[PDB]
Amino acid sequence: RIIYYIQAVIPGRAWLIGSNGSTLTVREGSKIPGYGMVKLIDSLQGRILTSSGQVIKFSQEDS
Amino acid sequence: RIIYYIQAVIPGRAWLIGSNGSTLTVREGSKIPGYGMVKLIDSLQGRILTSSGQVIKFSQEDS
Amino acid sequence: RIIYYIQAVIPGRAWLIGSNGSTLTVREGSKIPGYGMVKLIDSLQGRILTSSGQVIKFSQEDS
Amino acid sequence: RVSIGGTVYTAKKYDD
Amino acid sequence: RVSIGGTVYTAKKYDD
Amino acid sequence: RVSIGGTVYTAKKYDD
Amino acid sequence: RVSIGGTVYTAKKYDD
Amino acid sequence: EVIDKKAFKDMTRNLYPLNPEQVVKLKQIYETSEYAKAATPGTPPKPTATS
Amino acid sequence: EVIDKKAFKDMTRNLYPLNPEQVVKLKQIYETSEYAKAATPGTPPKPTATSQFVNLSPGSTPPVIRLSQGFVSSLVFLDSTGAPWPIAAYDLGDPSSFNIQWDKTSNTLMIQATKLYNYGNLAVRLRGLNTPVMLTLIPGQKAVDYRVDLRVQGYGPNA
Amino acid sequence: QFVNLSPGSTPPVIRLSQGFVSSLVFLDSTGAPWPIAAYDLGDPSSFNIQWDKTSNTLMIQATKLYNYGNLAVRLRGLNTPVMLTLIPGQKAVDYRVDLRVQG
Amino acid sequence: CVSMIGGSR
Amino acid sequence: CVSMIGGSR
Amino acid sequence: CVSMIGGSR
Amino acid sequence: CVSMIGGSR
Amino acid sequence: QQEIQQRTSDMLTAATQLVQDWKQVETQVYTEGT
Amino acid sequence: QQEIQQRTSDMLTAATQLVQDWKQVETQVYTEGT
Amino acid sequence: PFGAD
Amino acid sequence: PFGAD
Amino acid sequence: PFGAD
Amino acid sequence: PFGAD
Amino acid sequence: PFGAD
Amino acid sequence: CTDAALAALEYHKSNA
Amino acid sequence: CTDAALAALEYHKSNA
Amino acid sequence: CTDAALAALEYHKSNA
Amino acid sequence: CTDAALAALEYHKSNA
Repeated sequence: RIIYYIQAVIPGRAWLIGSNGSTLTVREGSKIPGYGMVKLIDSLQGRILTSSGQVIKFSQEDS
Repeated sequence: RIIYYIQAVIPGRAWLIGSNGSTLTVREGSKIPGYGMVKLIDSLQGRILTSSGQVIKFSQEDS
Repeated sequence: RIIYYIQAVIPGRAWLIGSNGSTLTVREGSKIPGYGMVKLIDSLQGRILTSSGQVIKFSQEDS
Repeated sequence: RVSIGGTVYTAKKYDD
Repeated sequence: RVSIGGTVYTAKKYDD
Repeated sequence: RVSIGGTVYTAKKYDD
Repeated sequence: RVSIGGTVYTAKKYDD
Repeated sequence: EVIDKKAFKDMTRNLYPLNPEQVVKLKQIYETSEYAKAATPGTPPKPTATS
Repeated sequence: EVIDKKAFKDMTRNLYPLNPEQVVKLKQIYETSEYAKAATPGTPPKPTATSQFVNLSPGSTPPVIRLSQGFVSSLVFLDSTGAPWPIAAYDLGDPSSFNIQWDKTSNTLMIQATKLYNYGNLAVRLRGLNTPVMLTLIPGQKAVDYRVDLRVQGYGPNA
Repeated sequence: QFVNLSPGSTPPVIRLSQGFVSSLVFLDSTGAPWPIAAYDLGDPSSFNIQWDKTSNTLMIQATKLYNYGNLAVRLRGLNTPVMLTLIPGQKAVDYRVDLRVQG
Repeated sequence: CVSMIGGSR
Repeated sequence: CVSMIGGSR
Repeated sequence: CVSMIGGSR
Repeated sequence: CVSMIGGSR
Repeated sequence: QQEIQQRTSDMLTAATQLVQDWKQVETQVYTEGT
Repeated sequence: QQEIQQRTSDMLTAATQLVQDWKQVETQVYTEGT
Repeated sequence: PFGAD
Repeated sequence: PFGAD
Repeated sequence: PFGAD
Repeated sequence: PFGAD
Repeated sequence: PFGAD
Repeated sequence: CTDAALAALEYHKSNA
Repeated sequence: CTDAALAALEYHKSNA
Repeated sequence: CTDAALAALEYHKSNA
Repeated sequence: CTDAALAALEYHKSNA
């Protein structure tokens, strides 16, 4: 699949960068291809919880 | 039919974009082709409740 | 018959546009062809009551 | 809630 | 926790 | 010792 | 409801 | 810690004593009052262009 | 040494009296109260761009322009063939309730209602006509004449 | 978006954000830039407009976050000016909207 | 004659 | 006529 | 909707 | 997380 | 019983500010081209 | 029972200040190259 | 102030 | 003050 | 403020 | 002030 | 303030 | 609404 | 939710 | 952690 | 030294 990682995050929007170079920003409720729908955006940890149980963090090389 | 999404909602007018590129502005009471007549315009949530039971929101790729 | 819609209305006079494009200005007592005799001017509802029972309102594409 | 007639008209209790 | 409606809605106790 | 969030957690007694 | 002459005449109670 | 709570209730009731309902109603009565300011005596004169 | 701990808590208590959660509550109530004061009562007028034909024969009622307080309305003047008709001059009755801007050569007069509902009229002397055009400017209607296309009865210098 | 200038058309909206810049670019039907002839800003203390004296881009900040308004911008070749209603504080912020005029 | 802003149901 | 900001559930 | 800095476990 | 300068043995 | 009139005074001092805040009408600007 | 009202006065002195810091709109500058 | 606004 | 915001 | 920071 | 105004 | 400084 | 206005205008035109 | 809104709406619409 | 956040989340959506 | 810091650290991540 396509693994996405946070490029930045604040309360509300969270900008993510995929493995193909595609960029996106997400809200509390938003559709992410593959990951499902976002359920929570914890900005102070840089963590996104989605419906598929997957978690989006900052990349290991971007963190 | 033609799917409409709100581009700009305030207390009062609600500015809508169709699937054909047509742009409209609507009231508490106004006729929408296909969707019927407006029943409520909630600008805080950005929803529009029409007679046919259809709910008008912001675009998934624009919200 | 020929359909008019209110192009403007304030306490007293009301300016009315027809489907022929004709423009008129009316008061409490004014003869209006087809509709008859104006009974009242309702400027905040955008409403005009005439003796024939017909109610004249702002155009649906203009309100 | 308040109307534009100037007189306040409100619902009693409604949730969802 | 406090919402954007202005009303205060909070959880009671949840640890992790 | 206090974390960045604000709440204070500290060890009790520990020597090296 | 008041007319232009200054004299005030009012309806009693009418609902629509 | 409930002292902060009751203090803050008193706060949003004094700094913003205009809860978002009464401010919109206050706007309402304002513009109705100036509409009564604007409303002409009876029928305005008919706009006519004569010769 | 526990007095240091009391003083510290009283410190976060007074120096930053508003713990981050009250900060967002109060941001939010400011935000809502401002929505409310910015909230337009009732029916915001519908933005409509119209076109009308100006009859200058005696007995015809002068054309109307619906306005709204603080909004620009662009009056464009065209002859019977739809060609532009540059404006010679204008006299604005009641300039305290309407403000008029016009670059001195073009054929567009732009009007804003400085007052909610106080209406008036406007005389516009155009290039080719001995007879100017009178227009009645009524603000506070259920729509805004965001632009109007005035199709005057005569023929302009453009054909 | 497509600017429709026929009578009965509805004038395009710009979704704004308080303290954010919306750059409006004017292009004709063939997609070529259209230089701006002039402009008048409605409610100018609620919205603040910048424009280099020649180009076709109008960059707007929303000084007031939800007080909405309207804007006239006459362009080089059209006698009828371009009409845009700008409302701030929507759920979308238009960083740039490509205005495709009918001309 | 009527100033209906001076109206009341 | 309804001002949603003047809302109370 | 949720402003987490107003957080408490 | 740990600000060990505020550390106590 | 003092609460109601102190309330009226503070809310009215606010309300005068709001009505002044709406009575303003900021005149438009005209910028020419080059 | 005084504790509540000196508490209030304290977050009033904080809260008016922060609502002013929301009110500001710091005005952009257009910079033109050579 | 009417209920048909 | 809504809950579906 | 959480413990997973 | 007359009623036939 | 540790002892292995 | 209009019922009150109509009763009022009738009462006005009936009483000089 | 919107039940309160439409209830207040119909209450205002029914009372002139 | 986020357990309290989502608890308050569902609580705020349940009580409008 | 380090053992006190580590004990504190696990006490932090254990209690949210």
